[PDB]
Amino acid sequence: NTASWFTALTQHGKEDLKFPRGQGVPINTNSSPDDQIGYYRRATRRIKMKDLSPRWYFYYLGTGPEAGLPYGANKDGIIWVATEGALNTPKDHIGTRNPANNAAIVLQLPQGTTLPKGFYA
Amino acid sequence: NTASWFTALTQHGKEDLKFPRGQGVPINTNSSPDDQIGYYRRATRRIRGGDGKMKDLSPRWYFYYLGTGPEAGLPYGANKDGIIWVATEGALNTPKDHIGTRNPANNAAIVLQLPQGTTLPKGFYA
DNA sequence: GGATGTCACCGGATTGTCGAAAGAGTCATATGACACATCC
DNA sequence: GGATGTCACCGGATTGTCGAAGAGTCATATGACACATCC
Ligand code: NA
Repeated sequence: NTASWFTALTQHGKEDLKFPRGQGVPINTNSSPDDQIGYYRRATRRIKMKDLSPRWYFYYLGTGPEAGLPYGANKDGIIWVATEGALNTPKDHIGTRNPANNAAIVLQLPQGTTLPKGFYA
Repeated sequence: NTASWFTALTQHGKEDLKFPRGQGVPINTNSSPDDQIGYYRRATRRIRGGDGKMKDLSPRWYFYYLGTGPEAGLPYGANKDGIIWVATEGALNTPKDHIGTRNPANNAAIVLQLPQGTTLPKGFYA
């Protein structure tokens, strides 16, 4: 169907995901500096029943479950990230991933990127 | 799909089935005096019993009206082993296609009975 | 030997029986009705 | 509530696995394959 292209950051703690002003965009050698902008969206799960650590999935701006929102729109579960010189345009030339055809890229960030307590690179 | 209208006469003895002239046509209340003519045909089968040895069973003679059955092609009297002919006094020598044979799916066999007095060989019983 | 059926136990197998949309071996999947759990 | 899946054991379920795509139970139905029977 539709996936985030970039695995997920797991929230082992209680604090939400947060990034300094130019940090948090997953590395993707197939993308350009213009594309480095998007959002993480939270998804939690309950599995005798137990809620599990939330997963934050990244989606480029204009794609995914919140493709309608513009950068900055305030909504719970949504946090926004951008690299300095990215353009505020929908990234339809990137879109989402079909897991049938494509495995997720293991999400890593440039060495130095600061994470909250409950998250690991 | 095609069978005899009647049950079979079982040959328990050694002599084949035989009838005096004018005897041996099975009773059938749906038939007319013109139809009372046909033949008995012999049928044997050998089964494997509990012994495991193969074994022949007493032969069965099945009646078929003239012009019907496995020997519908034969005319009355034709000499063939296993085939014997019978006819009543004033029967007609014509094929009995209006009687035909029986489909066991739609019709049970009539128990074969003969008019009381009919002479049978020994290995046969009314 | 070469096709066709595979139940019972020759009573009547050219039937009777237990079931049945009739047809009847074994054994391994396939289907389909039905229930509940899960996901949105 | 009203569609949709029923596996594993949350690693990655927004996947991986074993077997061949999809994954519950349970009752028949089918079909390939061997033997017995019938002609
Ligand atoms: Na004829």
